[PDB]
Amino acid sequence: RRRKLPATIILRALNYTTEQILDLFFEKVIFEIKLQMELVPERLRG
Amino acid sequence: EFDAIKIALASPDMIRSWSFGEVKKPETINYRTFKPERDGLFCARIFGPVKDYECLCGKYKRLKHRGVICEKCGVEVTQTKVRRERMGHIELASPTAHIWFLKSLPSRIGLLLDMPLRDIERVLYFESYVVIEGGMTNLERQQILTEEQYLDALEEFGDEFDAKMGAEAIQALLKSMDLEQECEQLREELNETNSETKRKKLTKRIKLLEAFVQSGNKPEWMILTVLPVLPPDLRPLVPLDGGRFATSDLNDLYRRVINRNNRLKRLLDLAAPDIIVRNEKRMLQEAVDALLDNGRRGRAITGSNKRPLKSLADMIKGKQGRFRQNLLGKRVDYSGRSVITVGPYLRLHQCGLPKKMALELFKPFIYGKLELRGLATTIKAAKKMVEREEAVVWDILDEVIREHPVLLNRAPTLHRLGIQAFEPVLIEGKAIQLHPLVCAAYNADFDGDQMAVHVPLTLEAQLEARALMMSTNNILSPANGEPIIVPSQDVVLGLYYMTRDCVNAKGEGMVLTGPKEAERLYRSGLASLHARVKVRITEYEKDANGELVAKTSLKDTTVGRAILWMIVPKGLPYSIVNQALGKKAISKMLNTCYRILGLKPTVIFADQIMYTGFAYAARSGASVGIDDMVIPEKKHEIISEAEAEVAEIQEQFQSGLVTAGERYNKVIDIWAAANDRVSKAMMDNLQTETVINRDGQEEKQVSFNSIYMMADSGARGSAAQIRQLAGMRGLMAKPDGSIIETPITANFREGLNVLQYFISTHGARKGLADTALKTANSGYLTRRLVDVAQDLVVTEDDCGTHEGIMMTPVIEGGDVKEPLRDRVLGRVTAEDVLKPGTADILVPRNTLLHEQWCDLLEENSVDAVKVRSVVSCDTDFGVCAHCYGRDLARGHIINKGEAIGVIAAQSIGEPGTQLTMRTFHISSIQVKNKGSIKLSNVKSVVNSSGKLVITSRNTELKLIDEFGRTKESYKVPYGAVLAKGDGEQVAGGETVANWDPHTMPVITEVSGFVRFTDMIDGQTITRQTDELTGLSSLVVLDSAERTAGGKDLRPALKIVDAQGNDVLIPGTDMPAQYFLPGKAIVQLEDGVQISSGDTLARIPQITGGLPRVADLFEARRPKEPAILAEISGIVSFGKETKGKRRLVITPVDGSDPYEEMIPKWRQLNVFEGERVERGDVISDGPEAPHDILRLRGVHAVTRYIVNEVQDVYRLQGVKINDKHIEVIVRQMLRKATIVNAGSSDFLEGEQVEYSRVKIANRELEANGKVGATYSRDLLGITKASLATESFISAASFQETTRVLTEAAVAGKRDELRGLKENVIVGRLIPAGTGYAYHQDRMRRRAA
Amino acid sequence: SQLKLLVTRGKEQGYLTYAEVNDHLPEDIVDSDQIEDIIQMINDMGIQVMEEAPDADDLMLAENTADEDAAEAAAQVLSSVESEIGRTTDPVRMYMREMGTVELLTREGEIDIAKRIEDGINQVQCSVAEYPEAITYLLEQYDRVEAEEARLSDLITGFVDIDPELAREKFAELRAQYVVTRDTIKHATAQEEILKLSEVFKQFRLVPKQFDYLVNSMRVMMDRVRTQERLIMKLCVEQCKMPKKNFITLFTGNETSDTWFNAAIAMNKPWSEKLHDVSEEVHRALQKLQQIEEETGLTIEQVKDINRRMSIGEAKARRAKKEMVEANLRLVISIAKKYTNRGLQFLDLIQEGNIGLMKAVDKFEYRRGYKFSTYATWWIRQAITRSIADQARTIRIPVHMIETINKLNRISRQMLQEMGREPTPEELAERMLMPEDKIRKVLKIAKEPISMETPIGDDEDSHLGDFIEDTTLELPLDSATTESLRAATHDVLAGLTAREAKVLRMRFGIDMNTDYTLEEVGKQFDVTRERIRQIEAKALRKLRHPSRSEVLRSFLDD
Ligand SMILES: [Zn+2]
Ligand SMILES: [Zn+2]
Repeated sequence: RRRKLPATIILRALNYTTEQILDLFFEKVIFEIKLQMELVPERLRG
Repeated sequence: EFDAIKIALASPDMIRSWSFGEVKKPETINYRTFKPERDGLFCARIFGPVKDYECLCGKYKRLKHRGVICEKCGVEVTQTKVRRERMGHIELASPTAHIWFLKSLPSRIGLLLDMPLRDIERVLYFESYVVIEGGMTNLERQQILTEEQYLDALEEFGDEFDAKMGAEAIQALLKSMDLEQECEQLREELNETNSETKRKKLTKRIKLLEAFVQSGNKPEWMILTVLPVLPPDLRPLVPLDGGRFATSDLNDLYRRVINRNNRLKRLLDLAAPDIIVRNEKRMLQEAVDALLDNGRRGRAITGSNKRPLKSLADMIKGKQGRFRQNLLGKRVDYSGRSVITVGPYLRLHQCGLPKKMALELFKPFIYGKLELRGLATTIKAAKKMVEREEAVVWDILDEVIREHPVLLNRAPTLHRLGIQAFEPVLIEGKAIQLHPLVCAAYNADFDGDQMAVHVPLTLEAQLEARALMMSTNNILSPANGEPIIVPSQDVVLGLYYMTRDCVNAKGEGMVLTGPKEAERLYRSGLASLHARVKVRITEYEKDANGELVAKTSLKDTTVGRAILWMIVPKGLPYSIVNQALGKKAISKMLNTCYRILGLKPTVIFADQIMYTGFAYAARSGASVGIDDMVIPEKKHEIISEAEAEVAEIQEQFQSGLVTAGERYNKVIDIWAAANDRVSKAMMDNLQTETVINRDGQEEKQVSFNSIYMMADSGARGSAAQIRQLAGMRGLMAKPDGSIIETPITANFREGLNVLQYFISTHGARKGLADTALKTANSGYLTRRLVDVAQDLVVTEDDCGTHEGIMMTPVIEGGDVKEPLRDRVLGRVTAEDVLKPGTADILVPRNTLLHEQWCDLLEENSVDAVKVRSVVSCDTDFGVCAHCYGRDLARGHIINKGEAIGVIAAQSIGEPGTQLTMRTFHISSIQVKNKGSIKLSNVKSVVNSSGKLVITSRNTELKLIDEFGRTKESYKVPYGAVLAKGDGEQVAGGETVANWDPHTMPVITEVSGFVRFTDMIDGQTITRQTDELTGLSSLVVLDSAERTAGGKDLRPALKIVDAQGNDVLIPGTDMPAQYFLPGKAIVQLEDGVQISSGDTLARIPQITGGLPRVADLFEARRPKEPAILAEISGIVSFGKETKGKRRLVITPVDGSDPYEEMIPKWRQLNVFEGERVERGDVISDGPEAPHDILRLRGVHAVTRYIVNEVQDVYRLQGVKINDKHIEVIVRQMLRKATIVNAGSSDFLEGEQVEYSRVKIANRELEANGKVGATYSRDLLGITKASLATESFISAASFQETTRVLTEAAVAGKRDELRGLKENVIVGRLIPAGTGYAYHQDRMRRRAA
Repeated sequence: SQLKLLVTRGKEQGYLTYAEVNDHLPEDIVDSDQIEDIIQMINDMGIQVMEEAPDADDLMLAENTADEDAAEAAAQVLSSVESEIGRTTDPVRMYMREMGTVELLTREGEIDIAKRIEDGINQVQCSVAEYPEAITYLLEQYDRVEAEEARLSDLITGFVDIDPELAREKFAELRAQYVVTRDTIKHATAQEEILKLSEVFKQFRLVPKQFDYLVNSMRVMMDRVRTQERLIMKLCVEQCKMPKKNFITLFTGNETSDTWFNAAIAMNKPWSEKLHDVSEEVHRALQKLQQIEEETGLTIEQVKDINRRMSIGEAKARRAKKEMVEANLRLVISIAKKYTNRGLQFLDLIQEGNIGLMKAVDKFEYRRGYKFSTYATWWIRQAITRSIADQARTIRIPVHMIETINKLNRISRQMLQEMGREPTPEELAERMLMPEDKIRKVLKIAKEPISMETPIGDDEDSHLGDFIEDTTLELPLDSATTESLRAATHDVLAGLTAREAKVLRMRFGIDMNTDYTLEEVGKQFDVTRERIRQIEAKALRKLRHPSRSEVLRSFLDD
């Protein structure tokens, strides 16, 4: 119950880099060229 | 005897003056003989003898030696009770700061020395050296010198350099500081420093300085050098059982101070190194802080118990402190308690006292009457006789008990009917028997409550009991004058059962000579209790000169109504008992008997009502059974219907037509509608039975089913509980506020299975938790309102004002929620009220508007009565007897000396605990009635098509019939489509206005051509191309995405001639251009023929509970304050979005300094060329109350609050006369701020008591000089109670240390003059029968 | 500014959690005392600093008093303690801080500051032994204890040489040395004779009390001269504006006869004629200065050099011994951490340790060559435990009687397991040789007994002071019995005549504050106490009868 730290600090102290952190907590649609994006058929809802 | 109590700072010479010696050793007692020591903490040479008239040595132990001082031990032969009052002193070896004058947050020492708190707390704990009159050696007086800096600055300066650390430094600073020299130089720089913060700090310091010179205290007295010890009987060392003892913690704190002072004495005797003596002086200073207030410095040190010690501040301050817990809440002799039982043989003025309790309570009375009659000779003989309780002491006690009231009091004493005096009737057993009518006045039931009974000893208190506190003298509720002795449940079942007809009962159609024949027929068993007969009835009417004109007729009644007519007194008609007589009917019957006949026949009538109700409820045999819950036969069909409906919506959510949120909403609505259907079916099944007959045909009648007979009479409970018995239970709640969507289709005549019973316990457990949590905070609001309204007592008979609020009923839209006869009754007419012909005075002036006068002015259809109010009374420290009105607990006009502040605090608190302890929020005009339309602020234009659209701002609707009074009251929108013209009386069933919140037009005044000049699309407008019809739209923008080239400039809505000549405003030489605020739907073109009132630019689109009456009195500033029009005059806008818009209202004859920082998120009601006066609306929502007082009068925040507080009380259904919110408001805003100080003796930025302002301005206008004007201030009821005058009173509800330090440094006085002051002090109150004693003592001062 | 945003956020939402303050504390402060001092600083606004998310009604129920002047001075504080980090008020923490500033000492540094102390008191004894009237008092003291009025080998520590005969030898040495100097004053070798007289005393060994007596007796004979040096200078330089070069030349250096002052009444100045203001004043100081010269055998300026040898040597060694005292403060704090929880506060155990530490230095002898941390550990073992004995319980127990319980606490704990279940009280008569009653009153004694804010509790938050009854009050049944007995005597004494009722009112104390005796009542009427005794017994027998004692016999408790 001390002062706050932004909670990627605890991931970095566990030796996770930024691309590894985004590897963990996100989904990856990939863009390529011309100007094509590969689609996940469900991922569009909004 | 003393007449005033004066507080100051203790002189060191005065501390030695109180003393009877010095405490030198920290020994307490002898440890062997348990004897006091020679010079210890419990000394006897200082404080006195341990035994009455006996030395510690043993020599001069005789009562002949009284007053002498023994030569062997030094004690004086006195009483041992003299060591309750004898102090000693402790001469501290080093000075030490009073922590009350340092670690207070204003910090009087710090504020006095012109140094911040970090300065003095650094120097005091031996860090910094301080220059005291440092000569001319390159220094500043009152400067921090850190140790190395002091050392290297002592170099090159052979002057003694005058640098001390510790309390020697602060004492020589406080002594060398001349207060009045500094006052003259501070006023000298005040002659030349008119800034904000500079002048603010200079006058802020000079206030404490001018108080410190005029008080008489010395500033060096804040630094303590000699320490007073308490008497030993206030920190005792009582010997308990088995050798064990028990002391107070002040013994440990004084022992710590004596230890550290003796050790510091040795360490300065020993020429020790300076660091350990620094540590010793700092320790002794800390010990003085822990002794005086264990915890203001930190931390509160604990002994061999892990709680902190109680210190001297903690012995005056705190909940358990002497100021709270011992100056009012204190145990009392001649008192006792036992449980209450009913015993309804009693009258209204007697309680049933047990005989052992009356033997115990009345012991000295019994002794005096027993030896006066001489059946015992000695009081020891009387003691042995009544311990034996012989056959004569009951005769002596029943002689004693005869007319001698006992104050029966039950514990949550929320209002003044929690204490009433009863004559005691000796019963056996051990329970107090208590008249069943006053159980609703104590809220005392018979599941085991205990009533505490006290005895009034004196003849003055016996007569106060008999004349005020007798239960027959208090039969009107002091909140609202309705009777509080309403018959509650069995009496109303008896009175409802005997007076409710049956279609074919025995003895139908007989003709009886009167009620005597009716009781003779019923009691012989020839007639039933309710058989429609023709009784001959002698009813008396005093419709003459108090006459009781009799008239005998032949009424069409039942037998039981005729039998009940015998107990009615004369003045009541027969039609009041010719009905069903439920609960509200008995309330109205007792109210009618009171209003007609007065107090005593109402008491005899209520007793006879209670006796007749119990007797005929007994003879009812009104049982309850399992066949008195008739389950409706359609209940299975409504349950199956709702299950089919929720199956259908379960399908259409499985089909994805609706989501789960709408499906939960739909099944909650479906099951609630089915629950209403089942309750309707069972309530129609229950209230109509079929009976047969005089002629043998089927004939419906109201059923005699005992559960319906209990629900319908108002005996106990209502049709909701009958729904949960016979019909379905319903949807059950959750502690989350949510609703469990699977309802309870069962009930309590059937069972509940395990699932529904587990479902019910969430709501029931939440309800019981909130009940048992509310009762631990019952009268917090009553306490908070007696703090603000302690010292308001009626002192004047008639102050003679002409002001007052003008009272009109609550017509909110359609009906009137509360009429005029509720409000204007009992209040005093502030003016002469004329007829609607405006020709004759109806009620003259200074009149108590009783029910005859209010009946007269309601027959005359009067509508606008200006009452005399409490907030406009011209008297000081009180109200007059007419600006209040009448008493409401008596029906008379009020007496001189009634404590109406405490009475109104209780009459807001005790009905206020019936409110919820948690808060809860909940096209065309429906024209119904017919009559004439009245409009204020009426400036309307004609249209071509006959319709109307009003172009004035606040033209709200008032419908009048041919009676004068208002019929339909509504707010007309700005340019809604009216089918209403002007003034012509219309018939009901025709719309007056077709509103649309999508429609707010800027409808013209004159017809013409709306050409556009200074009009550029792109930097002022959006490109609006409506494909919808293909119209030219120019929808104007806010300050968001336009240019700054056209941001401050406004587009013209200029209506011109057929040729193109600029038409004038009718009345105003300005042009016709109506420049637009944000978001106006415009359909216009340059040069199109439009008429006057054309739709050019349309703009698009109740909380309850006790926390609301908490927040209404604390006068919170809401987060969306509806901003107002601060000054009269026409309006202009201001700067666009520096965060907030500005808006310059420009008065046409006055100055315009107000460009108010208006946020753009709160949209304008007004246009920026629309004239609004002061106190007029700009934003929409909850209006802040301070803005009502600053802008509008004091009758507009008085009308605002007592209509907003009564909107909480009338929402739940609790009635209260609105005197009671007006005496709280009158004590709320008794602060005025000065603006023109004038020849009046106040500063400019000064907030003071208003009734001191109104009397100085009374007298400084009474000379040939002119007086101040003032701007009234309104405060919260925890903040209005802060600014009391007294300091003995203020230290009982506020924090004592901040109060007593603020009181001491001012050298303040307390001429007592207050209810809480004299109650603590032990005198009579200045309210009640002790008003004349405060006349008798205010006579002897003007001698 | 972050704590200002904490103030603004608390007053903007009506509450503060622990998370919001702990996020708005600065970066520099660490420990939990100062931060909950800051919690008190923000808590007496009061913005209701409590643990969790607060409720819904208890911001509208809880009130904010008093706006705004307490909050004004709290803003003055809280915007100004954002700068310094070293602020706390605890005497324990600040004592650790101002104790770490003094380094320790070596062995060699300890013994050389000890010999600085030794040569400092040697310079003090050089200033003492350079004065004759101390040795005249030594003569008359040895004379008065030649009659053995005191104990001489307790009056002086023998000599630094056990035996009174060698104590007679060194005093027979004195009176011979004294007469070969004082009788031969008539000034060539006389000050050299006082020199040999001074040398023979500095090997005499005395008691400090019999040393300090002659030191302070010449101290009042020193500041009297310093009062005389004040008596001239307060009344020459400022009284009359006599220039101080007339004080530097004429008085200062000569100081002896009546020439530095009374010849300056003819300097033809304002101040020279102004000496008539002070001519009769310092003529009292013209004699009493030379009266001191009649009490030293030397002059006043030689006395000005004697005490200046005494003062500077004392100011050296007392500063030297405090330099040893300040060095070993780290020692005392290590000892008081072992004696802490036995009743007294932590700072009190320490401050009684430095008291014995100052007394250990005065009796420390480095000629033995032991370390100092073994000598002073004995005194701190005494002085901490003695003040624990003397000044820790609310009822003071004598020091040995504590050691009776402490031996009993040490033995009965040991026989709790060496015997079985419990030790009985009568078994403790066997182990310790206290015979079952001087062991029983040891366990009868209480222990810092009970507070009277002791929670009972959960009744009305009632404390133990609410249920202790006073027995020494007057119950109103006995008092009205006593009051009606006063009138029931007055009616029985209304049945007696002038003489017999009056003796019965003054043999006891009936409306007179005695109770005279048999002869004293017979003193009033000149009767030899025998008829007075009979007429008392006649009236007492007169009140013995029924229908004479029908109200009073009922007044006796039967
Ligand atoms: Zn005595
Ligand atoms: Zn008035």
